[PDB]
Order: sequence, then C-alpha cells, then structure tokens
Amino acid sequence: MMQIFVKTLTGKTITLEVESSDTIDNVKAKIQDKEGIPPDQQRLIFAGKQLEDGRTLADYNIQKESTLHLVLRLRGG
Repeated sequence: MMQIFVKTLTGKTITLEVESSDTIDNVKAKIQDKEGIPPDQQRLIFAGKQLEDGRTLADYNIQKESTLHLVLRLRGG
C-alpha cells in the first residue's frame, strides 16, 4: 500500500494508492485510461526514474509519496 502522487500536464495532484509489488505497466494503464493517452505519446518520470513497464514499484526502490509527471513528447508528422 503505497500512495502515488500523480501530476498531469495541468499540474493537478491526482491522489491514488497502489501496491508496491504492482507493475509499472499496470499503473501507467490506469493513467492512460484516465487521460486517454497512448504510452507511445506519454511517459512518466518519478525521481528521475523512467518507466520500463514490467519492473515493480519496489524495483525503483522508492515507495509512497512519489510523484508521477506526464511527459508528452509528440509531433504528429
């Protein structure tokens, strides 16, 4: 049970709680589902740690009160 502090492009604090033993991809799928944004366009960064999708949250050593920032880097064409 670790609380996650998410902060979208608007700078809004989205407060949800998850499991430390959960997988990155599963939490990013929750974010993706919420904002409606494919992982190919959005990537999260917390404590300089990049989401690899497969590693658990504990695999990034840090626990609750972590901040997930959305990085939207795209061009279209």
